[PDB]
Amino acid sequence: TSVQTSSLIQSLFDFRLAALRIHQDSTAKNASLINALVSRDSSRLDEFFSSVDELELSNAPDLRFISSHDNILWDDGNASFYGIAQQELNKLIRRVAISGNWHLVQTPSEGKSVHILMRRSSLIEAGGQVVGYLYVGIVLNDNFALLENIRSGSNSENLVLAVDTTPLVSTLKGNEPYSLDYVVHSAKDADSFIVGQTFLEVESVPTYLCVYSIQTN
Repeated sequence: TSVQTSSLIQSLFDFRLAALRIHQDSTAKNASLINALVSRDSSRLDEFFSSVDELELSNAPDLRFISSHDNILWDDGNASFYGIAQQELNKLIRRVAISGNWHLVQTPSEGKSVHILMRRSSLIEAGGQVVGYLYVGIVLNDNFALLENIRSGSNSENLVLAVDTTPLVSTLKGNEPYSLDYVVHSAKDADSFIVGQTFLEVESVPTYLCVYSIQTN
């Protein structure tokens, strides 16, 4: 049923965000991180995160960077691969004002605007305090792994993650009877290929992220 797959899709989505939050908040309390940081040895923080992912590459964020006010002490350097300019990253610092909550934000890239789910976690020190903030983000554009993981987890035929009429990522192979174009401009829960619509909530808050789910009669 509509609301039932929609419900499942949302939980699968929540599941991925929960995994990142948990690891984020846990790493935010790792002395190693805190001291590697305080040393302001920008370049030392590098092996550290490499170690964190070394053991969990699967659940790693697409981008990480540490802030201290409008300053950026460190950046894993992935923002660049996404065409995100170091300066836009600074603007995100402000955007994601509070901690403990995921933020759906969009940034200009070397092309279309990139949609990102970001979250901030305070970096406190051994019994002193805030030495900075760790920001982690998930880039939605072309994030095939994220969408496919939801498709399989929900045993859906195909999924399309979009913003309005513009697709961010799709699981369609291309050999389907229906095209991406049809799926995005389709009318919800109506045919040979029933297309459900699910607007994802982030932190129980409504968003414009729409997941189109396709199922054949």
